Amino acid sequence: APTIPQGQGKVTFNGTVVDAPCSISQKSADQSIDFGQLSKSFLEAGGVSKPMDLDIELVNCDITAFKGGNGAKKGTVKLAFTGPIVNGHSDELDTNGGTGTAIVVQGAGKNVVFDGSEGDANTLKDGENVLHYTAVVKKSSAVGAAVTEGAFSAVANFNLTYQ
Amino acid sequence: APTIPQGQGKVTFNGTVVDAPCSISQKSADQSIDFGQLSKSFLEAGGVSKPMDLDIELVNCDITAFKGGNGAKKGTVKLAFTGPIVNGHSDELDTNGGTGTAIVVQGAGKNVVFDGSEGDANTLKDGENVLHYTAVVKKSSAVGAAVTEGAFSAVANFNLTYQ
Amino acid sequence: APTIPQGQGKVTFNGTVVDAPCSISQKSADQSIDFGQLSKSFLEAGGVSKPMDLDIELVNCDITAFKGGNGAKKGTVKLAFTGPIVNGHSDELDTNGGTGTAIVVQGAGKNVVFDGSEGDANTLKDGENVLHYTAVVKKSSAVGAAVTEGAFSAVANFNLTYQ
Amino acid sequence: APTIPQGQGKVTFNGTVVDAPCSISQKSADQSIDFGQLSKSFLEAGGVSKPMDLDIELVNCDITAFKGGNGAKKGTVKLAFTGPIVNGHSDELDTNGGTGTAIVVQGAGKNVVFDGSEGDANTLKDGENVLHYTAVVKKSSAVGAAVTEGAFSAVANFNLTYQ
Amino acid sequence: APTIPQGQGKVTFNGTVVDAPCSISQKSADQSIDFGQLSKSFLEAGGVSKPMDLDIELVNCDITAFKGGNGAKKGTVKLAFTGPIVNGHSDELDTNGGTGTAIVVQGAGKNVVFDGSEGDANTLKDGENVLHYTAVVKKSSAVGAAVTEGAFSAVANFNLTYQ
Amino acid sequence: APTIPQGQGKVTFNGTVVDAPCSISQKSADQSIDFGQLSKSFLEAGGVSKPMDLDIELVNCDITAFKGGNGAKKGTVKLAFTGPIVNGHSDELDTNGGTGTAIVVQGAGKNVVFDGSEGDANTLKDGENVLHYTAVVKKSSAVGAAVTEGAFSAVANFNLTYQ
Amino acid sequence: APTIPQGQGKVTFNGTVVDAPCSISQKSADQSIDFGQLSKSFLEAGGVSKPMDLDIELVNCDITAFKGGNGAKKGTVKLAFTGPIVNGHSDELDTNGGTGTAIVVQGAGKNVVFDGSEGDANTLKDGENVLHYTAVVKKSSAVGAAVTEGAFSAVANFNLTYQ
Repeated sequence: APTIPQGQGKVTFNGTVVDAPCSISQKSADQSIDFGQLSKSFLEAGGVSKPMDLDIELVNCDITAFKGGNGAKKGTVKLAFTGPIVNGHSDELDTNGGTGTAIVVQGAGKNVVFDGSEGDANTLKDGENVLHYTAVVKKSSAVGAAVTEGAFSAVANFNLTYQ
Repeated sequence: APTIPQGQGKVTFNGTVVDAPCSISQKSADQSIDFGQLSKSFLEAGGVSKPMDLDIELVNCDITAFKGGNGAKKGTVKLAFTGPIVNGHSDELDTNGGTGTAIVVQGAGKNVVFDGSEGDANTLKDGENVLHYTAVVKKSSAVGAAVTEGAFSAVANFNLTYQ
Repeated sequence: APTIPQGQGKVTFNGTVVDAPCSISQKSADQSIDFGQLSKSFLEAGGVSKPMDLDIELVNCDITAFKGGNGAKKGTVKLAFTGPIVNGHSDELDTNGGTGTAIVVQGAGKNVVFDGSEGDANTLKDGENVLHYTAVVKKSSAVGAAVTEGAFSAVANFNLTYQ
Repeated sequence: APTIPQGQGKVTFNGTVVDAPCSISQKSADQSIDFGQLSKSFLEAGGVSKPMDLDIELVNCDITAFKGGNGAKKGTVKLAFTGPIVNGHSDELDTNGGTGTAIVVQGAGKNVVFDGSEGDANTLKDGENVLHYTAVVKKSSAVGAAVTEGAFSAVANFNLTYQ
Repeated sequence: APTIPQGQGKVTFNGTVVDAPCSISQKSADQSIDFGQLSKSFLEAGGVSKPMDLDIELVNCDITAFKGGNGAKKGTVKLAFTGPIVNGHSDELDTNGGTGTAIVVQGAGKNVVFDGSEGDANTLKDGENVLHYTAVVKKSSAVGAAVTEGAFSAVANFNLTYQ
Repeated sequence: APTIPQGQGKVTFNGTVVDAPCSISQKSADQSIDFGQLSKSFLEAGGVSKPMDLDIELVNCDITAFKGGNGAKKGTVKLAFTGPIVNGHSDELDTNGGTGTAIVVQGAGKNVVFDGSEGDANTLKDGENVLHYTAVVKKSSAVGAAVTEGAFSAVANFNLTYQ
Repeated sequence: APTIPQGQGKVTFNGTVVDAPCSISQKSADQSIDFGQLSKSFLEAGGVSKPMDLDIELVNCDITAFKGGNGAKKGTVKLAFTGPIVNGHSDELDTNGGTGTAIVVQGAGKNVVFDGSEGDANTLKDGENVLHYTAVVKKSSAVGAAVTEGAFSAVANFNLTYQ
């Protein structure tokens, strides 16, 4: 007897909301970079890998009322990256592994620092926006650094503030 | 002594079968949507997030013999979504949280209702099929609704019938 | 010790085969059309966007033996499009969104219908072939239709038969 | 008084080791396949579900010294699957349930048999490897087999040997 | 048994609509410029690359009723470019990289500024229109700027308004 | 007579609280790593398994007021791992079993030591944080160490302090 | 009270390094080929599909010092493909499925063999390089081979060595 539906399914929903004037798509909120396979000799020669796109897209920004009512806050943003750093460099990410290598993220004519400090303010427009960042791998600048024929793995976190 | 296999492993299998003329891949049977991070101000301004794909793929439908022998049942389907709804709206999903926000799923020129009722019949073809649905987040239409700077979480269920 | 290959990689392969006399390249099997950004006023004035190419290339058809042994089946094909349609029009695709707009695909001196029915038979030759189709956006012919300043999204499916 | 650590935690570790020349990741050692929801009519028509990936990845194989010192054993492997089988077929897995259905796993141009016997030897390379297998569901080939509108459940085990 | 269509395929559709009097083809909405390979010495000598076409085509403008009913708004448009800029220059795009180079986009007898401000109003006609822009690479005007033998990468965004 | 509820259920709740500025999810507070099945020969050759993720996520950190009022304590943390160690190495976990193998956990450009001592201070940001750690298995560095074809099992504990 | 960052995000990094003189982009390290839908009759007639690009790009090769110090090793490479093969052919990939079909990859005036053996040495230059390979589908050369109207699926692996 008991009736059986010809197709049962379920969908769930998740998200969050902040006081920001602009929204952040999950696709950019988190992400991962793969540098594939690198030549030791190349890195040992002080070489550097090709830049990877760490671009961050901002959506539904409508910073009109925002930049108006908030006065000085005229539609700029900045990021504060945090992670293990190479001593005396800061802008050099101390990857997790048994290698003498490191990762450097760059923004415009500046470098990214992973010491939790904020970077330069970035002007943005109404509606949609995107920040452009590049990441490369090189032999660490640490003293006595040496490239080990192993795997790479590193994690960096950042906060975004609006002005 | 006792011999030891050089690699032992195990694989299990699960599934089910119904009287439907078409099969449903697990990948669509259940799923989850993440709206990432939203701007309060934007939602408070009555704004709405970008559409998310809740598409449902149907496989091995071969509705030939089906639509023939079953007469009036000429190869259409419909969904009956069920969940908490906002009063006097029904098509507005009453998310679980301390926020004045809600989720609306849309199908074609119509909206989805989560009151357990069936939607419009949808013509399908032989072999493979897919239904197209979109989901967005907005400030709830509830009286006195207000957007709280917190997290979002909601669950909706649906049945699928064949005609 | 353990030796490490100087470059490891992997390639996978996928596809399928049917009783058709001609093969179908993946590039045409599935595809997507982007109409960019449209003027509301223009659409509201009953205007229509520019035609997009939905051409379908068929390869390795060699319909010699085919059209011979299969008699009446003298090297023609037809498509059966399926999707949400505007009532009383059928040839008008009921896009998914909160807009009063729709999509119309056209073939030769005829229009495409998304009710799952087959279109006109199309003569083809030996070796290589291609069908030519155009798609445009317009204000829906639905009663009380009105263009909303939002996004567009629609999905249509079709089967191909050989005669 | 008594001091309280500001965050206490614990991590455990498990695994095993064999005389194999190559290691086996847990992720492949065990696993599970879900075929979602199937059409009875389709199965009753003698239809068959889509192939599921039962691929087995082997890591750190370095079969150099191995294939050398072990002579005839020139870097091949094979699997011996074990489970309930359909009589007179063997390569057909007798699922556990009140349905007239069964599961068939396939490897290359051959089928997998669950009678505890070993399959064909598979050449592998140094470093990393992976075997490719597919699984499908069909109406059992058993005499008088009939598809019951219920659930599916089956378990199969296998050993891996190196040559 | 189960019937198999001789060719199954799927096509999707995307786009959006705004209150603009004219439509914008996707082909211009987004795009990319490649300056190929440049001579360091040349750039170091203060040289400048050849102009690249960043032209923006507007379609279905029919600004008749528009320019009429909207009075002062007599069929002109302007762009507001946004991106990283070189200090004290603004019209000089601070590319992302370890080079002392920059990009300058020019329009008519004026230069483009990437500070989010709007440029000069541009008269347009009924039906079809196109704006003409050029882009060149030069050694940055930044203090102490120097050309590094590396790669170039930059992203700029803009909004379009109608008057 | 006696009435019977149509569904009785019960839910319990557990947890704890410390003076830490940040909270610790149970999911990270405790956890377990499985290295699956390893090759003896590989380990005997001095090989090492692939890195496993022992990442520790910290939530609701809001270290604003914290890092302020606590002066020198400017938002850093460190871990003190404790367990059986291999003599003269310390950073090598003396697993429990009849094998000549051991486990090494690594953090950034440093290794983890299980002698109860604290590791390097790790800068963290406001809101959410995560530490990245890797674990591998190798043939123990103990004198006369030899890999036995058996099972692996080890337990390590750690405390977390905030500065 | 507790402060909430206006946008939190996280990025991870992965990769590896080998003793190779040249680096390998992930995009080529792994990949997948789709042959779309094929005609049975065509394959049965001994026909063959169109060639697919399996090109492998090598980056940052700088084989100057390499080819010098390593003497005989004057800047050549070769691949060793491994997978299921058709008996007495080797260069014919025994796809996984219930079809009488197979895949053949070709390089220059030679064919690729999936028996784990190395192919011909390929001269490469300094900086950037790319190898060109084609893949096609045909009716298997196996005895009694016959094309089944089903799906295709195959996996092949290879190592890269430098001389």
